[PDB]
Amino acid sequence: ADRMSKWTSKRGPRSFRGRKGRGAKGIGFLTSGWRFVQIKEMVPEFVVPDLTGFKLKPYVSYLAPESEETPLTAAQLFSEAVAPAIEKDFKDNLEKYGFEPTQEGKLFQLYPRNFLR
Amino acid sequence: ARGNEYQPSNIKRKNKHGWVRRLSTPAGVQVILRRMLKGRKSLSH
Amino acid sequence: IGIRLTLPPPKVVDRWNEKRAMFGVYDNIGILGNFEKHPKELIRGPIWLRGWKGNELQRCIRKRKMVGSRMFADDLHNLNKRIRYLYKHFNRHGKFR
Amino acid sequence: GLEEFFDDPKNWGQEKVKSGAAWTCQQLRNKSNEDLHKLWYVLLKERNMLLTLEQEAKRQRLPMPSPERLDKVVDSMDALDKVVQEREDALRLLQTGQERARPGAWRRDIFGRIIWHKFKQWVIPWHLNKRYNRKRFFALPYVDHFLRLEREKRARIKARKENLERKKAKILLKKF
Amino acid sequence: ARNVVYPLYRLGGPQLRVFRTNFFIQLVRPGVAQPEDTVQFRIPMEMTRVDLRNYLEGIYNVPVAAVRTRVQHGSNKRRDHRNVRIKKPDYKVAYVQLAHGQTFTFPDLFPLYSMLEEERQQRQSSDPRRGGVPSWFGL
Amino acid sequence: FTPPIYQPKFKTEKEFLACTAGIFDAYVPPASQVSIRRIKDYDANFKIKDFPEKAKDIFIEAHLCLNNSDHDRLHTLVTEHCFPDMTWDIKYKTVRWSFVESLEPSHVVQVRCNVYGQITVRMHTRQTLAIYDRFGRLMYGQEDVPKDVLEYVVFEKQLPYGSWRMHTKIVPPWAPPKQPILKTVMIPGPQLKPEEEYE
Amino acid sequence: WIDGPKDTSVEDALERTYVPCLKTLQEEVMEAMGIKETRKYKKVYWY
RNA sequence: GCUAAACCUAGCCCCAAACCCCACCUUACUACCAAACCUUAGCCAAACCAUUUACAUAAAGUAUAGGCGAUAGAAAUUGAUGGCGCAAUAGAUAUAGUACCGCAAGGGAAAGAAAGCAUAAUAUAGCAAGGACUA
RNA sequence: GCUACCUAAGAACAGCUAAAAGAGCACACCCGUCUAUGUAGCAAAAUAGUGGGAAGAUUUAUAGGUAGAGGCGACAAACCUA
RNA sequence: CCUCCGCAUAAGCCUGCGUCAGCUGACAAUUAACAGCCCAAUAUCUACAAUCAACCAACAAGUCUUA
Ligand SMILES: [Mg+2]
Ligand SMILES: [Mg+2]
Ligand SMILES: [Mg+2]
Ligand SMILES: [Mg+2]
Ligand SMILES: [Mg+2]
Ligand SMILES: [Mg+2]
Ligand SMILES: [Mg+2]
Ligand SMILES: [Mg+2]
Ligand SMILES: [Mg+2]
Ligand SMILES: [Mg+2]
Ligand SMILES: [Mg+2]
Repeated sequence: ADRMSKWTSKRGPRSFRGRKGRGAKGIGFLTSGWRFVQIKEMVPEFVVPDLTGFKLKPYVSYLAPESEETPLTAAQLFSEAVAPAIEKDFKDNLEKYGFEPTQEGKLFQLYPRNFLR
Repeated sequence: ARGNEYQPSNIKRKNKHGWVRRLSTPAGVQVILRRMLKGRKSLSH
Repeated sequence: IGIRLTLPPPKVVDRWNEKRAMFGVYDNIGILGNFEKHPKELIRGPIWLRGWKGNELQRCIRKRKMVGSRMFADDLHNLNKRIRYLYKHFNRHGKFR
Repeated sequence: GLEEFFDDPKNWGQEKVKSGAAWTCQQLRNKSNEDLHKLWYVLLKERNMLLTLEQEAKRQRLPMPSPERLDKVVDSMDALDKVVQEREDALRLLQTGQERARPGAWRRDIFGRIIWHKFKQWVIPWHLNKRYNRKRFFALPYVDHFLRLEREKRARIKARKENLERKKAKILLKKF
Repeated sequence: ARNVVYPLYRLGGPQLRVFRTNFFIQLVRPGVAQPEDTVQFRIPMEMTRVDLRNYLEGIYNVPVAAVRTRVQHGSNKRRDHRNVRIKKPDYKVAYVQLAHGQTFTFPDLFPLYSMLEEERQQRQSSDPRRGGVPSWFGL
Repeated sequence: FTPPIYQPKFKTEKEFLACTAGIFDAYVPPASQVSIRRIKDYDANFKIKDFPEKAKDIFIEAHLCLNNSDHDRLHTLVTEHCFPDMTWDIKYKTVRWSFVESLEPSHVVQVRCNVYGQITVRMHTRQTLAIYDRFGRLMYGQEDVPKDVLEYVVFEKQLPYGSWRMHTKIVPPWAPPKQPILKTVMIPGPQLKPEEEYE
Repeated sequence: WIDGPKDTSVEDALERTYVPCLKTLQEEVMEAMGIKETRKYKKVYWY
């Protein structure tokens, strides 16, 4: 009778409560006998770096100078990453400079994005 | 004797007045459209 | 108790603002301008009753005729219902025949 | 260690904790991808500690010591995320020309509204996907009247807003 | 990670890796007595117990022996002045049992006005013998 | 049969600084040139040999303001630290305070010192008091017969636009008792709980 | 101002370690951390 | 002297102008398995009802139609930002399509800034007053 | 989601007597004969007692179906959200 | 002194007599083994009730997969 409260897994009968989840991403599948097979590759692996010797800190000293925000753009990145090599080879086949015709074949495809965060 | 005509069951509620059943027919889609036009917070049951 | 207990804030009317001061100018545009323009062309208002007058039934018929296609859906429905009702009232009700 | 979920023991009970300034987007833009990767976890550990402090302060019904550092950390993490997203977007635009990381398409739903349908990842082609084919991405003619009604409701709201604004301006001019 | 589309895995594909974790957890004092090796966390609803185990073992190098979770329902009973229900958020609670006999106990966190105070000192309350007569006057 | 009609539930569910704290250095009645300079350097115009006249004028004028409850002027005439004392206990009662010629000339006693001035002035004047009730019946002091008043008045000043205002009157312990009150008073002893006994 | 134990020195915060590259943070960090992944991401359908 | 009384802008009305991250059709808001188009009717008027009626200007209510009756009805041709609005029972239903009511479709609010009593019960007799009276 | 009927797959029916029962007495359960109370009620049809059936044409949970000149009906013009 | 009462499950409801301080607010809480959420397919298979299933008694003829 409650139309306004959100529908969750706490509400329906046993079947409803079992079937609905809370948004947690799937980790494996269900075989015969409702035995859950967890796929290792489906489990997010946290790639945590080694922080030993790291100098950066959660906060920055107020003594740092103010600066003007300059959001990175495709043009700026191209100028700062490809333009030097292009000039040096033009004065003297774009894959040599970095461009890849297609994202297929890469582990981290830029579109459709296939990596987390 | 009377008054308790509502015997709640979420299965019947959803199968009878749910979003899926509303969209299952053009008449139900127009029900949803009317609720949307009126600005109902709850479009379906 | 249907009486306010304090004097209302004073209402100051500028009888000599531009609107009042120039009110009525060009009402004789026709007879003083070789009848190039009729005074009714000075009337600013709804397109369907510029330089025209009628009772409510005639007004509604004219509104539907002239801007009915541009009316919102429910406004037009209300206008059609009003025309129907006014037709019934003016043609079937009343003291006189 | 679990001690990383709490501030330094010396700071426990201090009415105030002195903290620096939140990382700015411009400051972060100068850091490498590895440096940002490590700073993300530095900030994450700090954020977890601060959230633990907030919850324990609520539990003890005491004010949280220097709550502003939680805002600073959240802002720093948002700036780091924005910088990384900017780099990824620039790279994607260069290599593919796509302005959006996720595939999508403009589609007219069953209610006649134009929506940006974001695609989902499937294993079978769409023409075989039964659940997908149940979903309707077209509006039948009976929806046109409701589309007009919605448009006119929007128009009425807009007209009321504009007239109210003009009347308020007139009142202001009369007042001054 | 949360609020992100997970790349769909197919058999033989690469391991799913998250580099900048979006999950932020809180270590909370239990409301009831817990075993010495149990640590209570408040977790994002989208985080699995496997994710929490890997999270604690990778970011904090905490040896985790067991993880259990439950979804705590936040009250929807409170109503604002408009009679509209105010929903306290639901949240996920995790109980983490540490490994190798390791023990944890929640630490004991939390272990103008001058003029007002000194004026309160110098109130000079009226004496009963004064009978309400102002004593300020020198007569 | 006609069904009952329920009325809406909402109808039946309705429910209902320029002051200091006291005295920096209390004067004890029976070398302050540093403070004199410390006030001169900030005021640029002052005369100790003429201050007593102004202090007396301010004192008398403020006491006259008390007569008519001129709180607007009293706020400027006395410090905020003093105003509650000046005007609290006297609320809802008429005072007929008046001044008569002084007995000895007023002279300064000592001065000290974000920065707040402080001047102690000794006065031995003659005054009249008559404090009434809400109902206009005398309760303190004859209105006609004057009394001699010895006061050690401490003025405080703000150091940019503030002036010298009454801050606090120092009553020495050796001062004579004030005037007796017309009405008698009862002073209850220690109230006893059921289990307690008087001793 | 005195830096706290959790405040970066100005020189550290200003050091420009960013080398504009055509690599995503993910793949750059994979190289830096030496994570080796040979499995190829199987193609999926989007719609 | 209690309860109360009052208030003025929150907004609205009519014109003119202008064309206006993630999740979700499965039990919606749930990461991931092999098919549309088709006369409106009737109330109502005809004092019933049955054909019928009932979903710029001027020509003209004319020609025509019509149980030739109720009534219906052309064309050729002619050429064309404001408020003697509302001001919280009004003006939008609107503080909100919320609360609340209903299984559902659906219905749908309220509100913000005198009366009644008490001071002081009551006196033969009566539409409660009037003529009066020193009363 | 009541109710009428139906579909699918479930469940309940003590004890005694009798023997494979639309069998007897009688619990649970279902019903509602008669009386009293209640009648703005505990209740927009209830309570107490009394009474009928109680291994069957029974009762009953769950999900599904039949829709308004229609459905459904062991025809009472009964029921289809008081 | 009283009770076809009580405890669980289902269904339903959704925090609705836990703590704290002033009905309101804050704080806490239900931890999977129970239960739900299943099954890789193609075909081929599967006459012989149940009723303590053994006699006895029938008719209304009754959830029945391996390569
Ligand atoms: Mg039922
Ligand atoms: Mg669990
Ligand atoms: Mg008729
Ligand atoms: Mg024509
Ligand atoms: Mg209103
Ligand atoms: Mg009165
Ligand atoms: Mg039996
Ligand atoms: Mg029998
Ligand atoms: Mg029957
Ligand atoms: Mg009959
Ligand atoms: Mg009959």
